[PDB]
Amino acid sequence: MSEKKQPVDEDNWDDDNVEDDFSNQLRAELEKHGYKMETS
Amino acid sequence: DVLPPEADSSIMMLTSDQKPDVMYADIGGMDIQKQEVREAVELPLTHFELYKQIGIDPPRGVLMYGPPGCGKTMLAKAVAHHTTAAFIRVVGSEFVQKYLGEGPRMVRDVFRLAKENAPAIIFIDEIDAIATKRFDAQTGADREVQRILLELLNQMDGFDQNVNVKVIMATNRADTLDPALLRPGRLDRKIEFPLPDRRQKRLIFSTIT
Amino acid sequence: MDDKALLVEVQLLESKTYHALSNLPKARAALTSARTTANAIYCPPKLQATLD
Amino acid sequence: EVKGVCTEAGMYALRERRVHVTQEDFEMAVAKVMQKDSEK
Amino acid sequence: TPNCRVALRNDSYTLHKILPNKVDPLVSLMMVEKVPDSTYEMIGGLDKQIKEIKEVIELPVKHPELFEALGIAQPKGVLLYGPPGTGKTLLARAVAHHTDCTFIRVSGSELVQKFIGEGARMVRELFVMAREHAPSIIFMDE
Amino acid sequence: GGRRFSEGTSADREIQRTLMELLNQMDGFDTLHRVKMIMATNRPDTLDPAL
Amino acid sequence: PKNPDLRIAQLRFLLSLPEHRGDAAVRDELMAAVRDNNMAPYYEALCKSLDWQIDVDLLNKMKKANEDELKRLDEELEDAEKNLGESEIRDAMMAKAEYLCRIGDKEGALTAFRKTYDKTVALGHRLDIVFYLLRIGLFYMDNDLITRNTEKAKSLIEEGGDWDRRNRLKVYQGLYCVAIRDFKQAAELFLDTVSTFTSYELMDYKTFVTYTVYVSMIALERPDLREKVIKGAEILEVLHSLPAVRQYLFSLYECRYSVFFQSLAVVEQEMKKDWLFAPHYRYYVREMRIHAYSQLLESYRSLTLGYMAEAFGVGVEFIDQELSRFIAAGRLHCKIDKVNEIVETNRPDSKNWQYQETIKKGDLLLNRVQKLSRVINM
Amino acid sequence: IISTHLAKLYDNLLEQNLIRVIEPFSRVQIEHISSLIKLSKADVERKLSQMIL
Ligand SMILES: Nc1ncnc2c1ncn2[C@@H]1O[C@H](COP(=O)(O)OP(=O)(O)OP(=O)(O)O)[C@@H](O)[C@H]1O
Ligand SMILES: Nc1ncnc2c1ncn2[C@@H]1O[C@H](COP(=O)(O)OP(=O)(O)O)[C@@H](O)[C@H]1O
Ligand SMILES: [Mg+2]
Repeated sequence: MSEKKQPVDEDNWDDDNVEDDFSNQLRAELEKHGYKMETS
Repeated sequence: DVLPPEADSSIMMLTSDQKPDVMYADIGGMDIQKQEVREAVELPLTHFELYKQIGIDPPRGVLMYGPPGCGKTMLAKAVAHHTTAAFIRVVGSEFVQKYLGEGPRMVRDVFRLAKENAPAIIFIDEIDAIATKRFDAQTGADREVQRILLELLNQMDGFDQNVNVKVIMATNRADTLDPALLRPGRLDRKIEFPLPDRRQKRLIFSTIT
Repeated sequence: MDDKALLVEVQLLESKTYHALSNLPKARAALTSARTTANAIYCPPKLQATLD
Repeated sequence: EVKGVCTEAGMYALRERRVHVTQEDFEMAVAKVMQKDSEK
Repeated sequence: TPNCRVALRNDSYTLHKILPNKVDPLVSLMMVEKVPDSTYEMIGGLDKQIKEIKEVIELPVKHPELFEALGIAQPKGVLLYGPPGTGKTLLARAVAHHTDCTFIRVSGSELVQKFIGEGARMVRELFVMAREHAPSIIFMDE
Repeated sequence: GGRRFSEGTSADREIQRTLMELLNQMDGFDTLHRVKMIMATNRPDTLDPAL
Repeated sequence: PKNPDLRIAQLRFLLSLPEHRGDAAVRDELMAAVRDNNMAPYYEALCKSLDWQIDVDLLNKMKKANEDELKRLDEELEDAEKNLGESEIRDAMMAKAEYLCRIGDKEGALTAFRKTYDKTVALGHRLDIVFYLLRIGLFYMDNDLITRNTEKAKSLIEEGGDWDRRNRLKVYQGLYCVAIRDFKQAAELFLDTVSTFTSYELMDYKTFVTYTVYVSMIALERPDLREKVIKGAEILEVLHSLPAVRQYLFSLYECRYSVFFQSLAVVEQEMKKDWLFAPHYRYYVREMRIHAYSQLLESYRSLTLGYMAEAFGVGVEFIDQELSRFIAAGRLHCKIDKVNEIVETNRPDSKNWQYQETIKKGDLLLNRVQKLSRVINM
Repeated sequence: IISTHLAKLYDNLLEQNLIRVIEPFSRVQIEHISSLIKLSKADVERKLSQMIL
């Protein structure tokens, strides 16, 4: 059984949806606000 | 066929011509025991989640005693008037039936009616008619009563802390009793009714006059 | 000394003066000492309500 | 009488409708159970 | 088995079947008495008394040969004494609970009487149930 | 009537039950009205104080 | 001995994951590691650490003393069974198999603990063994073994009240429910903060206070915040010792929105540093932002966007890309206008969003019994 | 002790008559509620904002 020939060769999901919207959007917000205190 | 439950020992204190007109104010000078039995019976009947939440093991049955004419029947009359729960009021020397079996079935159907009916209250008076000390297995008039005590001694153990069924028992002489009835898990709270003092006494003079 | 009943009066007077002079937790402490003292007297006939 | 106190201390927090037993309920109880020691 | 319930047909009284196992006269007895079952974990500061009672009760079951190493007879009687409210009942219950013996107190009551005998003119009729639950301990009050 | 006992013979048991049934039947849980009891003895010493 | 044992694993985190931070953690981790007989748990922490070439005698002296404790257990068992107490072999290793639990790995713990579980006929030792299994399953994050002894614990919480074994347990359900992202259960297990105690694992009670406020500020709405955490004296006096956190809570409740970002980057930054939070700090403040947007924005309908920069927190285009990514994220119920420079809101009925989660769970369980229906019958 | 609780009682009764007069309508101008309470406008606007918060 399961011969299956070879043509080719939580803990994880809510963090993955945070990666879905938020994969790489500013990462470390710590000084952008203080860079907008003088511009804004 | 299965049956809806039945008992004849008592119905349920029919609630119209049944509540003896007796106010709490009719009893003067019993501030310890009135508030104390208020803690004992109906306060776990209402505020059950405090006894469960702090978890202080509310009493199953209560015993009350003393010299005669200290308001033993009277306090049960007033509590029976001001209760909201159902109330079962039996006369404690009627389980001695002529036929066998009518006694023990007469025991168990009362607690079946208290079980099925409501979070209710059992009252029993003259327990000295049943709970004696000595026995004699040569009459049948004694063996019957022996079985009567063994029934309710089984049945009080047949509870689970979840049913709100309280047993109030009042006698005259605590001496002629088996302490096997007074074991914990069955009886814990004991209330003597001491003779009126000169302080509570005046109050009774004020209320009666 | 021998007395118990006058201690209820002076502790209850402390319960007057610490809240009247705005020291709330010490007033709760002295009030508590008035409770656990006043439990042991057979006759507080008016000092009961005075504490109440 | 130790258990006579410690069982009783819940009645004070219950009669003031607490849900947590406080230390002053215990000394409120010792003055009752030892008053019963003072009784005869 | 002797002292067992049965089913029974009625027309010829032919023996039909064998129901449950009824109940041992001692289990009913302790069910009536209802000793407050206990353990070592609810003992308050009685450890030297625990070390005493282990020597008299605990040892001559687990090691009966150990007294034959010393040629002395095993003890049989224990007297406990002190004021009431001092853990006598929970101690004697607890030791039997941990050594696994049938804790049987006698009270001389008469509700107990029907499970001992019809009259039981002695006290000695208890010994049938005692040696029937042979690793057992007999308890008494004042 | 009787006083009470510390439970001597087997006969006095149910007579005390009869007596306590009478006691509860007098003034337990009843407007005992229009019904008057008249009693008599040669010695009022062998009686229950509850009676 | 597992009572100081959590700081060890927290410092394994602090050694491993902040890659710049690799000096004092391998100092004090060594300080506790090559003393008190710790032998097994640092070979791959030594792989993450340096060579530490001469560890060999340091190993041999400590497995030597471990051999001494092992062989005196082996001196204990035969006199233990010789004149017998309460099976004094397992009465010995019900104290010293926890020594073997710290010192040896989880196996010499577990077979001795499931071993010794059948000895103590009262729960007063059983449930403590279960607490030990809870703690080591917390260490190796044995997420299935915790599900066992949680319920197996709770089965022994009935008989008796045992509120030093129930309220104590609620701390463990709270720490696991904050290990996972279960916040509304986590503050609910962090309800009491009264019967909670000067514990071994949060030796600062105030660290527990910071944890329950950090989870509670998401987990409950204003009605509760305006009764529970604002009027609790026992919760108030311990944040009275906190300058930042008392400001951090009251900036939100007192509608101080601009400094709320300033304290927010502090709390989020420390949460980024924090062990057992560090899995979900990126989930935390993205909820805090949209929650703060909900609190201010659900007051008005015709609030402009150019009010929020100076009044709320600076950066107009940041508010633009932020808000959008949230209307685009299907929450934050409003509809922003652009070329007249105003933000307009709506109110949604609880009929479409309440429908949405039902089609989520319905399609999920349909996938579930669909899959198991494929599993059975081949 | 009376002077202690008059402020919180004033807040309670302020909100009681406050929700009394907000009742009968669908929408209104805040000048009419400031006049009908006979009170200012900024305090009423902030306090109603606290109500909807
Ligand atoms: N406040 C009071 N306290 C005590 N007794 C009172 C009070 N008011 C009236 N009584 C009188 O006391 C009697 C109490 O009746 P009750 O039947 O309860 O007595 P008892 O204690 O049950 O005695 P017994 O068991 O012999 O009947 C009443 O007949 C009544 O006349
Ligand atoms: N050392 C103790 N630890 C816990 N409870 C005790 C202790 N000593 C006495 N008690 C309490 O005393 C009661 C038992 O009294 P005991 O001495 O066993 O019987 P008696 O008082 O009839 O001799 C129990 O309710 C128990 O809780
Ligand atoms: Mg009466």
